Amino acid sequence: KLTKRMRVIREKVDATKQYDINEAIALLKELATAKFVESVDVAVNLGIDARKSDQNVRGATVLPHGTGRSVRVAVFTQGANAEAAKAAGAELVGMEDLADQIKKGEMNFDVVIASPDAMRVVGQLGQVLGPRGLMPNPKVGTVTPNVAEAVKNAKAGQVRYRNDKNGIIHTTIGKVDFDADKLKENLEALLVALKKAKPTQAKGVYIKKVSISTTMGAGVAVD
Amino acid sequence: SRVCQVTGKRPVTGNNRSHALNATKRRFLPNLHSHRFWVESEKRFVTLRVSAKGMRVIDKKGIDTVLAELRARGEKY
Amino acid sequence: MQVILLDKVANLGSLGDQVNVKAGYARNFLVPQGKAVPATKKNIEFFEARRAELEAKLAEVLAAANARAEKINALETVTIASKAGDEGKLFGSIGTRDIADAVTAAGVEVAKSEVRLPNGVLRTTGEHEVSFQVHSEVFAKVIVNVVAE
RNA sequence: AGGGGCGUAGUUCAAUUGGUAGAGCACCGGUUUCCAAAACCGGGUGUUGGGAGUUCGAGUCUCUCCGCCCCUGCCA
RNA sequence: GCUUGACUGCGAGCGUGACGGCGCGAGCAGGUGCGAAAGCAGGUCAUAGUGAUCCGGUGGUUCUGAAUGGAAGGGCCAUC
RNA sequence: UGAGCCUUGAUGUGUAGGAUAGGUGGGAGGCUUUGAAGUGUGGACGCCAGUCUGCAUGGAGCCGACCUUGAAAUACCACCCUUUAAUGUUUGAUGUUCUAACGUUGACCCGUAAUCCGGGUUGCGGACAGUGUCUGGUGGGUAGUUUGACUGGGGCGGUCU
RNA sequence: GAUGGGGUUAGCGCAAGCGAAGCUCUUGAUCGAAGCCCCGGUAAACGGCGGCCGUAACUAUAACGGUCCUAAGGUAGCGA
RNA sequence: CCAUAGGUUAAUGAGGCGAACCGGGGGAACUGAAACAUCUAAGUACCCCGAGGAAAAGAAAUCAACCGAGAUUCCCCCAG
Ligand SMILES: [Mg+2]
Ligand SMILES: [Mg+2]
Ligand SMILES: [Mg+2]
Ligand SMILES: [Mg+2]
Ligand SMILES: [Mg+2]
Ligand SMILES: [Mg+2]
Ligand SMILES: [Mg+2]
Repeated sequence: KLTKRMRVIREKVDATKQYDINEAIALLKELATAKFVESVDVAVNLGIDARKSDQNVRGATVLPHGTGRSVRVAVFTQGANAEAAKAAGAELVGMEDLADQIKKGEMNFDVVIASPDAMRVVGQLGQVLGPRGLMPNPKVGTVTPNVAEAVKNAKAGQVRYRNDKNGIIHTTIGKVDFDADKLKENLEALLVALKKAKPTQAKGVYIKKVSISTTMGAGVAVD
Repeated sequence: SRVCQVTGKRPVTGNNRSHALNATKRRFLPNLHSHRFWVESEKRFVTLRVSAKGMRVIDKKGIDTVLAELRARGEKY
Repeated sequence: MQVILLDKVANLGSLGDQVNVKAGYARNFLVPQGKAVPATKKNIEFFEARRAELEAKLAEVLAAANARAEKINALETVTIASKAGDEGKLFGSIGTRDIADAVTAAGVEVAKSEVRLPNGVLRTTGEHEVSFQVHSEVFAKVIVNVVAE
């Protein structure tokens, strides 16, 4: 049934037992076996379940190491914030014209940022940006008067996360070619932000399990 | 009467309590059982009225040693 | 309820194997039928003494085995006389009776059954190589010189 | 108190279990026969207790706002 | 229209109760609000809208802490 | 025969549609004589639409990839979620085959001039029954008590701040 | 006795504080029978055997019912 | 089958009585709480067992608190 490619992947990782961060990051570097450069895919299970409405978590985190995942930023803002966004390196800055370009199907951006005054225009794009999860939300810091900082903060390695129905976290710390020590710092910085996001009523271990995997790599548990 | 032949346990009296702590007199009796103990020296079975706690001490002390103390008290077999 | 086995009760093991077991088992079944005895400190040492004493008996018997062995192994060739076969087959055979009388006199005493005459019943006259088995592991060796009477 | 439970057409009770609330009888009509009654249909009857979420979209899942419940439980 | 005085510590002197108690109070201290200010505000036009103590719960507190350091528990304050 | 997890397999139709397209990322890939596509029933299930792959056969093909679609796919993976199936791990629930505890108000012998008792022999039952501690339920069977005051007598009615 | 919360302190810290191990206080996952809930049966078991409306050629009355409560509303016989 | 149970002798000892005091095994209710359940009465009355002129207790796994004390019993304080 299983081919030789798939059987060697599961031969390298024995996920039936837990592993420590030091060993886990070593395994991740040896799992990078693909024609194209892969990106680490986080597989963290939370004991808390989003079936309770108030227990949902939305957050954001800027990573110094970065991820490499495309970061083209479209900005909805007017006035001085439009110049500050351009000076901060935003690829697209506009309001109605850029919204109408999006309605025309020009989707050459990975991140949308909006000023609160621009929420009126971005609200009309809710049918397009909403299902894709690109809609700016204040809880993730993408709706701010400090548009230049949001453009900055993003660019490099700002990552987002939103809890699913099964209470699982599937983020990305960065590319696989990143150094083990840097990757360990990346996940550690992510992890502290999750602890802050945790509510209180949740009478369960915040994290049900922490695992890491690449595009075609196997899941190695982290302790 | 309800007296253990090894430990000497006998009925004692106490109170039945309740959620209102009402006290009514009661009796606590030992977990006595008639058992036939195999004594190797006489190659015989001797029946004793023993409590469940007495059974535990018989293994620890030995069948001969416990009987020796009973003979000091003095009784029939 | 620690108890020292006296036999191979079920799967508990074999003779001489202290094992933890539920009180009832020994308190009323193993002991009153004689299949075991409590392994109490006193009893266990005595049984362990029985273990080492039979080991010493095994030692002593095998020790005295090598004694007899060497006594007769190193040379200790015997000479027997029978009616000359006239340059060839020495007429009659020599059997359990006379190979045992030879050793009796010359020292070590061996049973006719013990005697191991491999090369038939040693009918021809000449040098003959005869072994003895004093003990199951002892492989003794003797040279016999047959001479005419 | 705590753990299970239930509130859908005037009559009750099914369900769906995110995508899609019928039947019951009462009523008015229509069929059916030579005619009546019985039967057979059409049709007029709904916010799934209520409120807010979750959601592309939930009477359905959740939080619950409650009434009415069964089990269970505590010394101002 | 603007606001939180439906303020905190207190309180001269009175009222009404056998008592437990209940009621009224200028003024003082600290911080407020509305007024440009004088000033007014310690809930509501007033008189009903209520329940002692014990026991237990919650928060606060350098008060206590059974040899000593803690702690438990208790006390005080807030409060059920 | 239970209830568990562990792993593995399988399971994911409102619809548009590629349609047996869970959940969420990763993901432009995918992918591979090591059985390319295939071709033959291994298919069993299932919506009977489809799905996974006895294995044999053939030898590089295979496939992210429109449109609608929540929507982009059992093409891509961690591994999980539901439906679960098998598999590994644990307490128990009965049934049975036992005897050795225990039971015998079965038989026989003795103590023994004895329908008691004890001991022995034997049979039957048997890890039950039965008893102790703890515990839920039941319990006028038996107890200890309560069951107000005002009031044109009392009760009834009314009243109690 | 799963898990969680506290107390204590070896130690680390200028000290703020943190806190190993152990002991200890507590939270109570999992297991758990009868009973109760539930499903039936049983009245020579304890017990129960009403109202409402319409309907016979004068009326009346209601068999013939219908309706509600209810579980079901008194038969034979007897009856101031 | 030995044995054991049992049986027959012979030696000793105990039997009962008696006031209170003492130790131990059991152990009320009236009453008080202005009722009455916890509680009180009360381990009292009473019953039973045993002992002595006394009995019982008794030679620190006791207290203290960083100073120390040094078996038990009894009295006065501590102290309502
Ligand atoms: Mg001859
Ligand atoms: Mg006003
Ligand atoms: Mg009384
Ligand atoms: Mg009166
Ligand atoms: Mg008359
Ligand atoms: Mg009284
Ligand atoms: Mg005297």
